[PDB]
Amino acid sequence: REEVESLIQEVLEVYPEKARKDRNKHLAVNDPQSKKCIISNKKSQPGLMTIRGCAYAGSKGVVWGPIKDMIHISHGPVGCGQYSRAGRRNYYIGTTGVNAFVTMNFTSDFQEKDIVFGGDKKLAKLIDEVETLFPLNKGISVQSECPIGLIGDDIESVSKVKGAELSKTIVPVRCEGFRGVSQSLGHHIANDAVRDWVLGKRDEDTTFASTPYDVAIIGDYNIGGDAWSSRILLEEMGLRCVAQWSGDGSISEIELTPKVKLNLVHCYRSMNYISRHMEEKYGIPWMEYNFFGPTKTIESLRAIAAKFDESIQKKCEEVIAKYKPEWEAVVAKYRPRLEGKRVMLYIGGLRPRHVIGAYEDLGMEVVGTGYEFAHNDDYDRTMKEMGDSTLLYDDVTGYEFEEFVKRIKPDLIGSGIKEKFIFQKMGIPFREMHSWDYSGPYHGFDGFAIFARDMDMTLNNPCWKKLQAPWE
Amino acid sequence: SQQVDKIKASYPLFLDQDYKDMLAKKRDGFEEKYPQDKIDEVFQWTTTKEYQELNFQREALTVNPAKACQPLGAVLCALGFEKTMPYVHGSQGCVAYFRSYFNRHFREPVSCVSDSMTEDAAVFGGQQNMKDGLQNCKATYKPDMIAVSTTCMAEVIGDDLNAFINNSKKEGFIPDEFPVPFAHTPSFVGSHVTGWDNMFEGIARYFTLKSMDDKVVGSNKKINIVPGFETYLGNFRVIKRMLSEMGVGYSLLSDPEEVLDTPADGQFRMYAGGTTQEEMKDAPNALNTVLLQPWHLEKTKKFVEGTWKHEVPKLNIPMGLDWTDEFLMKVSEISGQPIPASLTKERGRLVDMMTDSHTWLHGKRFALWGDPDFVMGLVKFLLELGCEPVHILCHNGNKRWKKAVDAILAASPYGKNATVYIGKDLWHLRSLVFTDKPDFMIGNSYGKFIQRDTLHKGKEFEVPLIRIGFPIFDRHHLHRSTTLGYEGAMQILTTLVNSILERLDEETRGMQATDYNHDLVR
Amino acid sequence: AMRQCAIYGKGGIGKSTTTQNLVAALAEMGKKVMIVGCDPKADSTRLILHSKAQNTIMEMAAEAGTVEDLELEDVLKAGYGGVKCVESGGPEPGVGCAGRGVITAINFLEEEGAYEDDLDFVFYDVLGDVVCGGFAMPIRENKAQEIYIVCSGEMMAMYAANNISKGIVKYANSGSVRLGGLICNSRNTDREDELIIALANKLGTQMIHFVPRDNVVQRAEIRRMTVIEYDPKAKQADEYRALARKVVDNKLLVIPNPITMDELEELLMEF
Amino acid sequence: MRQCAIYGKGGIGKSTTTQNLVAALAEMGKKVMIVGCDPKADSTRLILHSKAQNTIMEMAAEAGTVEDLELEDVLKAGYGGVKCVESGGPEPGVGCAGRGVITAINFLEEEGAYEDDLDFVFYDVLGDVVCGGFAMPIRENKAQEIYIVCSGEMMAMYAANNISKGIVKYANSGSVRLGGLICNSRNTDREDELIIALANKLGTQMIHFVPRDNVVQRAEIRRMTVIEYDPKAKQADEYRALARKVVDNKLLVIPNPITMDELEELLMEF
Ligand SMILES: Nc1ncnc2c1ncn2[C@@H]1O[C@H](COP(=O)(O)OP(=O)(O)O)[C@@H](O)[C@H]1O
Ligand SMILES: Nc1ncnc2c1ncn2[C@@H]1O[C@H](COP(=O)(O)OP(=O)(O)O)[C@@H](O)[C@H]1O
Ligand code: ICS
Ligand code: CLF
Ligand code: SF4
Ligand SMILES: [Be+2]
Ligand SMILES: [Be+2]
Ligand SMILES: [Fe+3]
Ligand SMILES: [Mg+2]
Ligand SMILES: [Mg+2]
Repeated sequence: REEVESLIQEVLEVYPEKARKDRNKHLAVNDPQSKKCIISNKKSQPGLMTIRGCAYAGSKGVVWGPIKDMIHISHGPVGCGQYSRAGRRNYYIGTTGVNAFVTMNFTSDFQEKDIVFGGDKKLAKLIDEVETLFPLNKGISVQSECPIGLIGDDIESVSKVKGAELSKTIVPVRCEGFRGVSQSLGHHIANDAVRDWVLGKRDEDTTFASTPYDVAIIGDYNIGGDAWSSRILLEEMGLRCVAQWSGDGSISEIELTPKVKLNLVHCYRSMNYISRHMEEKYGIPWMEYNFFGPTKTIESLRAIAAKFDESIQKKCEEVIAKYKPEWEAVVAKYRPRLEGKRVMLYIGGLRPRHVIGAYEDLGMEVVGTGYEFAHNDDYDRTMKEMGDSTLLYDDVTGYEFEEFVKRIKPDLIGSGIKEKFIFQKMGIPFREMHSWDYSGPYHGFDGFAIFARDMDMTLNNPCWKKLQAPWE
Repeated sequence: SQQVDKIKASYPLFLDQDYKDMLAKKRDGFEEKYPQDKIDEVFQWTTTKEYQELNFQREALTVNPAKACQPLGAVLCALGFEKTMPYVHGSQGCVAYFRSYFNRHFREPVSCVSDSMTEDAAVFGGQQNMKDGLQNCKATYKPDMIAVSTTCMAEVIGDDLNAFINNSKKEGFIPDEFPVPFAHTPSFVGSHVTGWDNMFEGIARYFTLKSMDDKVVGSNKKINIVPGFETYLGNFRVIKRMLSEMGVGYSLLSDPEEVLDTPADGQFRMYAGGTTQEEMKDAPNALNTVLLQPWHLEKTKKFVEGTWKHEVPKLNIPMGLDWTDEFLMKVSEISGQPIPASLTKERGRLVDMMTDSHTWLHGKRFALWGDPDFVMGLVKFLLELGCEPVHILCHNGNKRWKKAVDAILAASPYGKNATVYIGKDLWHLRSLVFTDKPDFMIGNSYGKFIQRDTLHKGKEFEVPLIRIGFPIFDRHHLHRSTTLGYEGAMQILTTLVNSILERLDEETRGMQATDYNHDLVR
Repeated sequence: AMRQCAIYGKGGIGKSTTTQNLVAALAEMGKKVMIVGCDPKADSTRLILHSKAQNTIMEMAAEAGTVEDLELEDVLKAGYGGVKCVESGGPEPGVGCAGRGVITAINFLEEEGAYEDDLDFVFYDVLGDVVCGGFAMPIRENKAQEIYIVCSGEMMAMYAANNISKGIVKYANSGSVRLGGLICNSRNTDREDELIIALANKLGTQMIHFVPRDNVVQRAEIRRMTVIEYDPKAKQADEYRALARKVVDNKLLVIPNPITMDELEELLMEF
Repeated sequence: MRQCAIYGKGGIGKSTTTQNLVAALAEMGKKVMIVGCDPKADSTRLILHSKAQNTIMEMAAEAGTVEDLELEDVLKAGYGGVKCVESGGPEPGVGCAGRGVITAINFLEEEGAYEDDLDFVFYDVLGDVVCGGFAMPIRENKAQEIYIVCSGEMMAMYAANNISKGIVKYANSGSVRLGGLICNSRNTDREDELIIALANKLGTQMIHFVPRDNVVQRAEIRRMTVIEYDPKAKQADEYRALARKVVDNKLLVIPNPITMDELEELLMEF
């Protein structure tokens, strides 16, 4: 414990005084009430290379983007959309340009005259042109950028008028980037957008035939097909998955969600708001599940079955028995190549604590973890999972992460793209934990095999033994 | 299910029968998808000329643009100076996006900071953000210079960068003599190339405007080279190599080749190479200033002619054969050094490859897109090859550039079927390649989605893509290639001829149907 | 039952002063009147809250971090006659973005339900120039339903009134906001009565009242009070209550008809 | 060339005072040009003898950019050869006018506008300086002389103090200074009671005072400037006096903004 504190102080001795006090409160030594240990969801210190994004990234790129039959307009200048087009691997099935629009970049392409004179007229004309050119679209969302929030364009009025005139749902999202301190407020704003404009459209409709085994997957964005790899298990247990939020998700599934019997929430940080709203309004119980690795998958499946009758529990036992030999074989094959290794993680708001069980299932220890934009409840949850005298960092900077890695010297680092090559040039294997290094899925029993194979091919790749020239 | 012997990733795992049944049940039950026949009719309609006429009347909607915003180019220009920190005064999500974009293109660490303005900073200004960010950045990362750009938020609210920096220096946040050049880079005008130009003009102004009393032209016997927005490292390398083989003294301003190509030897080098402050200070003393990409170096050209009194040559980008010769001849005239035998030999080698591949290259129809100078150089080189550019697209182009490209096309019999489009995006280009099918496209990774659409119309309608431009995301290490000079001409030539030959081999691989033309020798 | 009204007009015409005087008169008559100042100068609530208006939404928003953290009781301060007052605040001149401040303050007030108590009147006092969509936030949907433009003689007052009507037209069509009348804040001029009467008829609105220029207003402002609180006896305190009653009983709500100001310049030549 | 900026409370009579001032400097020998800074462009009406309806912003929108905007299409002559360029912006309640100020001033910098033989460029700014864009006239290399126009009424003096607070940062970061306090009238009890007091408390002076002359309003009705409508009146003589003080102004101290308590005490002090 003392060594970790000493390293924290040594790293902190480089920042100016105000920066030093501010950064002191976001680093802690884990002791398995996070508020008394670490504080989160605070403004980043200027000029320190934070990793966090903006509210637009957390709204358009995370929540609304994966919705496939909708058209999402990045309202403002061209940069945001361009940089966020197809950057996230929220998989889907559809015909792009006809009935699916996830990998497309729709934008208003603001000019100087748009800023000076307003863009509501251009927004209405853009909606008309979208309706003309993409007839099979089932909705429109308008994601605001920074100038839209600054100049006070009344996009809500335009959305209402055009939704009345062309009889389709237009969701205005006030996700201008300067709002908040990270993507968390973008998640929140997108969730109230769904609540106010989409969720309650079928509140007076009783045409849907509901079964006692109705569940809705909440907060799974289908990274590399992850949601699919989960859904099959839930369907092999006799449950009917009505909706997926929002990976490969449709506006119809979101509209149908208030009819389910149970809400299985994967990502708390991004969808807990809508989960609580649905519990309070429609009375649907919701709970968290974890499908990372076999042990957490089995525990989650049994917990899910326990909410239903005996037939579901019997089918759950059958599913566990069926998939047991596969994950046992994967363990027996890949564990000896991985036992004893150490991992340091820095992911956004949910994954730093969910992937720990899968790492443990291969005999690997996590010595450091942290979040980009998580709140205090996330740290409350992750304190139990993390080991004693480990390291926790909230909104870590480039210098702090580099120094922490230099002194701790982990065997593997799992984090985003902006430090992948940084840690690659320091000779430490690195595994993208956002895009799964363009691999996956990692959820479920099928994803566990891919996770293990990726871990082995990265940790044990010979290239890491060749960074020193034989003559030096 | 997974077999431990052959683990399947998403492809081809999701092609198993269980996953197909799961997807079928989900789609049939809860997605409310349109009938497949309706989707086919709509897709067919999107490939028709009527849909192209509907698409080309767009005045407010942009779909799949081919440009980025100014601060990206400002950051790229800032990275070309030694121990320089790109500092984007504005919001953080932008610097996050800039870094992500550049890591995906270069597969390299990219260093850039933000002052992370919040709603309170938008309402009250970003002066305190300026001070705290400058102090924190200098203390933490220890640059010799901080190059300040802006995000749009800051531009809209009129944040005075000069006043904020001066107040920072006066209140002791950073030393008075520490160089902090700045440039206003509003994202709602121009594109990334404009941001590069504005940042370079800001740096040149900061280092040269007030100290011109002791400068005389031609005293250091060098030529200033301004590369502009360049994402091929081989371009910097070939310019430097050609000048060095020539014996010409030169100063490459904003050279990021080292910082973007650091070796993996166990340590992380945040700064590498780059133009030095001494070179910037001595720049007015050069014989002349050569702009490699004059069509997005307008403000720099105005500053250099007006202040440094350099008679900037009217040179096209040194791409292809003719324009590389005109660049070499102009440099020889300015410096007085003759063109060495090595350059003549390498030109003759390029001509030899041209005559070797002209038979396969002749008459081929290409669509292409990218930045203005790059696009016009590609057009010129294709004209020199006997190829037929058909759809020339530049989203960030202007009317003067379009007139210049029209003049370039009208001078060759291979430009009669060529139309230049400005302000049009890749959805327009999708319509164009559906209605007037070319043989190939030449452009960045975003064109792959066009290829898919063409293949959905049929194998015979498919237009293969050739990845020359920025950004390239789905291929590895293509950023190491060269496009300028004779070397870039040979690389482009080889890529084109081998793409044509690979397509021809693909169309003639069918046994007892088309293999009669599956020739060993091509 | 809560009537929402917004006060616009040319800068320096007396919006803030006339607004506070009425709120005082309405309070004396008996009704709960919220004041919302959409001026970064934090000057709209000084004759009623006395003091200098102190706390603002933006300043404690900055102090407490983001706008979400701050609690409604911090910025909401009741004053004379139970008149609850709030001021958006903003930056010192020449920096920042005041329109975003007004936008944030208005959203803050809605989501915390400041208006949505059992009030009787809400009066927004907007800046004179209205250079962006943020300062038109008080006249969006579900916002102020009546607009009062304060003007006077000369040429700049009617010019600004016409331009503000031009700007109002778009929100009047997009929503349910309407122009209720014109308040003539006499400066010293001659024939300004006929000027403003003609201008109101040209625009389709009415002259709801005429306020004489009296120095008791200055005297009360020096001592940080309205005239209703300074001295009820004096004249110029009578036709504050007068136009208070007239506003209470007002029913002519119209969409303005802006006039090509060659017509207005002609009208200046005639009247 | 003396690039000056006319600031102050909204509606206190800036473009009026500014226009008659520049017209008095005109037909005195000097060459001036007015640059407005508020979307409702009428700061050159008196000199132009007509509202412009031709401002930088609308013409830029018509052509497409400021790059296609030729300078001769927005600059016009007037009474005494006074150049006038109105720059303009959106209708109230929409768009962003400060960005329009930024673009138009940058356009005037790029296209050779200020580099003529004129003496004073008089920028004239709206009363509600709500963002940094409207502070462009007091940036570096921009106007160097600020003349806060304010009256004896309390609210105008408070606005003047707020403006001084705002321009402190630009003054410290640059070289633009507070030339003096221009006093209009509302026929109050002040006129030295809180105008000289505020000026000396701001470390500055009141550079001449112009009272509530009724002639100015009836000259405004006539599209006129007072010296052009009644060239032999008392208001016109007062306006040559103001022009003379502007000619020989040398007090250019940095503003010292007094606090709110000081203003409240000063109100009772006089
Ligand atoms: N009826 C009146 N008689 C005399 N002075 C007045 C009258 N109305 C307003 N004033 C004075 O005019 C000044 C400007 O008023 P203000 O409330 O600032 O208007 P605005 O908010 O539209 O600028 C105030 O300081 C006030 O003392
Ligand atoms: N000295 C004066 N005598 C009489 N009226 C004046 C005088 N100065 C200004 N005014 C009147 O007051 C109005 C002020 O409007 P304006 O000049 O636009 O002020 P600002 O530019 O500060 O808004 C003018 O229309 C004018 O008629
Ligand atoms: S939504 Fe969030 S950064 Fe919960 S913004 Fe981010 S697809 Fe991360 S740790 Mo990218 S809070 Fe999802 C996330 Fe986690 S985009 Fe994905 S991997 S589980
Ligand atoms: S927080 Fe404006 S165009 Fe978009 S990249 Fe930025 S300079 Fe360029 Fe940033 S990403 Fe956007 S602009 Fe804001 S909402 Fe988030
Ligand atoms: S004009 Fe309005 S929206 Fe634009 S910067 Fe100024 S206050 Fe903000
Ligand atoms: Be006012
Ligand atoms: Be004004
Ligand atoms: Fe690399
Ligand atoms: Mg007011
Ligand atoms: Mg004016």
